[PDB]
Amino acid sequence: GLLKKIKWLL
Ligand SMILES: CCCCCCCCCCCCOP(=O)([O-])OCC[N+](C)(C)C
Ligand SMILES: CCCCCCCCCCCCOP(=O)([O-])OCC[N+](C)(C)C
Ligand SMILES: CCCCCCCCCCCCOP(=O)([O-])OCC[N+](C)(C)C
Ligand SMILES: CCCCCCCCCCCCOP(=O)([O-])OCC[N+](C)(C)C
Ligand SMILES: CCCCCCCCCCCCOP(=O)([O-])OCC[N+](C)(C)C
Ligand SMILES: CCCCCCCCCCCCOP(=O)([O-])OCC[N+](C)(C)C
Ligand SMILES: CCCCCCCCCCCCOP(=O)([O-])OCC[N+](C)(C)C
Ligand SMILES: CCCCCCCCCCCCOP(=O)([O-])OCC[N+](C)(C)C
Ligand SMILES: CCCCCCCCCCCCOP(=O)([O-])OCC[N+](C)(C)C
Ligand SMILES: CCCCCCCCCCCCOP(=O)([O-])OCC[N+](C)(C)C
Ligand SMILES: CCCCCCCCCCCCOP(=O)([O-])OCC[N+](C)(C)C
Ligand SMILES: CCCCCCCCCCCCOP(=O)([O-])OCC[N+](C)(C)C
Repeated sequence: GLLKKIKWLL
């Protein structure tokens, strides 16, 4: 999921 990748960046 895309949000999980954002979460990973942040
Ligand atoms: C107006 C604001 C726009 C902000 C845009 C920010 C960039 C977003 C980049 C998102 C990249 C991640 O995509 P993803 O889930 O791996 O893609 C789906 C890939 N498959 C179909 C193979 C599963
Ligand atoms: C309504 C539009 C808002 C736009 C502004 C951006 C807000 C981003 C907030 C993102 C907060 C992180 O959420 P999360 O803990 O992973 O999600 C919990 C729910 N699920 C488990 C189903 C994913
Ligand atoms: C779905 C797209 C998401 C894009 C990413 C958005 C990230 C937004 C992060 C917002 C975090 C808010 O932190 P807060 O509690 O107010 O602390 C901040 C406190 N100071 C100002 C003193 C440093
Ligand atoms: C901002 C933070 C939100 C946190 C909650 C995330 C919940 C994720 C739910 C995921 C399912 C939502 O699929 P939808 O939009 O109906 O798909 C429509 C797709 N097409 C346009 C290709 C048909
Ligand atoms: C308006 C400008 C928009 C620019 C958007 C450019 C696309 C960005 C896609 C970012 C995808 C990041 O997540 P991921 O590939 O799962 O991370 C894997 C881990 N590393 C990042 C350390 C390699
Ligand atoms: C995924 C990494 C990015 C995280 C982005 C965090 C955005 C914070 C927005 C704070 C301002 C809006 O306050 P609220 O309506 O009570 O916010 C509820 C937000 N959460 C569901 C995440 C608790
Ligand atoms: C796939 C989603 C793409 C959209 C992401 C939206 C979030 C805002 C852009 C963040 C992209 C850069 O993050 P990064 O330099 O790796 O982390 C921040 C730097 N530290 C790790 C040192 C804290
Ligand atoms: C609307 C604007 C949306 C912008 C979304 C941008 C998402 C892509 C961020 C790419 C920023 C460049 O990362 P880099 O130095 O090559 O990776 C450093 C990664 N670590 C910190 C984990 C080591
Ligand atoms: C649609 C246009 C939106 C423009 C605004 C985007 C705001 C993005 C705010 C990005 C806030 C950066 O937080 P950060 O230091 O990486 O936090 C996480 C720190 N740790 C990794 C140590 C937990
Ligand atoms: C970009 C900032 C990432 C901060 C990461 C460090 C966590 C501690 C600071 C929490 C600040 C308030 O966060 P909130 O409104 O309850 O959202 C929570 C959304 N995440 C669960 C995805 C973080
Ligand atoms: C090619 C695409 C380019 C996308 C560019 C995305 C930019 C994302 C910005 C991420 C900012 C993360 O802040 P940081 O490293 O933890 O600094 C925080 C340091 N102070 C507390 C002293 C201010
Ligand atoms: C007119 C309305 C104006 C509202 C303006 C709101 C500005 C909020 C600024 C929020 C800056 C985000 O936090 P930061 O410094 O990147 O820390 C990221 C890491 N922590 C969440 C743990 C602190």
